Order: sequence, then structure tokens, then C-alpha cells
Amino acid sequence: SIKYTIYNSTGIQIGAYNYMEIGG
Amino acid sequence: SIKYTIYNSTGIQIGAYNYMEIGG
Amino acid sequence: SIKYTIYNSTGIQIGAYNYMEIGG
Amino acid sequence: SIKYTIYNSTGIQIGAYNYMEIGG
Amino acid sequence: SIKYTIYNSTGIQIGAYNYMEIGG
Repeated sequence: SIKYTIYNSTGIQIGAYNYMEIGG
Repeated sequence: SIKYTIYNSTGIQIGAYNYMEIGG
Repeated sequence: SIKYTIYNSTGIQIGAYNYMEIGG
Repeated sequence: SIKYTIYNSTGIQIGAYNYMEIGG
Repeated sequence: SIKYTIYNSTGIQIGAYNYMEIGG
């Protein structure tokens, strides 16, 4: 019974074995 | 019974082995 | 029983081995 | 039993080995 | 048993090895 809610965000990854790089 | 909800967002990836790069 | 819902978003990728670049 | 629903969005890619570039 | 539904959107690509560029 898990529920996710996202508002006004940037850079969402939903899955496995993903790669993300965030730069200033 | 997982549920995802996204509003007014940018850059959504749903899957595996994805790559994402975010720059300021 | 997974369900995804997206509203008023930009840049959605649904799949594997995708590449995404986000610039400010 | 996966279900995807998208409303009023821009730039949707559904598949593998896709490339996406988002600019401000 | 995957099902995709899209409403009132812009710029949909369904396939592999696609390229998409989004400008502000």
C-alpha cells in the first residue's frame, strides 16, 4: 500500500539500475 | 499495490538502466 | 498492480537504456 | 498489469535507447 | 499486459533510437 506523490520537481527516475549525475 | 503520481514536473524517466544528467 | 499517472509535465521517458540531459 | 496515464504533457518518449535533451 | 494512455499532449515518440530536443 505504498503511494508516491511528486510536485513541481525536476529529474525523477523510477526504476532499477539507474544512473543520475547532478551538477551545481 | 504501488501507485505513482507526478504533477508539474520535468525530466521523468520510468524504466531500468537509464542515464540522466542534470545541469545548473 | 503498478500504476503511473503524470500531469502537466515535460520530458517523460518510459523505457530502458534511455538517455536524458536537462539544462538550466 | 502496468498502466501508464499521461495528461497535458510535453515530450513523451516510450521505447528503448532513446535520447532526449531539455533546454531552459 | 502493458497499457499506455495519453491525453492532450505534445511531442510523443513511440519507438527505439529516437531523438528529441525540447526548447523553452
